[PDB]
Amino acid sequence: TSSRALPAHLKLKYRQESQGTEEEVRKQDLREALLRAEAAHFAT
RNA sequence: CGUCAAAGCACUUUGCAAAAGCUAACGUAUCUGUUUCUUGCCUUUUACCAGAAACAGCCGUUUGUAAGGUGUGCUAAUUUGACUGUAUAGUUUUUGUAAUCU
Ligand SMILES: [Mg+2]
Repeated sequence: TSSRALPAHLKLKYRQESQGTEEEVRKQDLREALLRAEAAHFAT
């Protein structure tokens, strides 16, 4: 109907294996990782 | 060419589905549009300039399959596939050095 209403980007992208899917974040331990990263930045 | 098998066959209309897997012309051809950037010309918008990225559209192509049409056939025609396919008594196999007994 209009130029900007034409079909475009018909394929929705999903997070892949290494991009941080729900499974990987659920398996991961975010608390300890956050603590190590905070300590590492403090070290500088 | 031959044997066997199943399929009517040749041309054609329409529907449905698919088309890179091992780097490669579905198309030895070739247009347009949108978004986000960087540019050109620029008094403001459309229309624009010419490069990129990500997306789409249109003109076409191929294959499979389903249902039909035309012309010829089923008192045969053609097509597709498969095949460990050929002679021959005259020494290297299939027209017998056999029987005899031990
Ligand atoms: Mg004004």
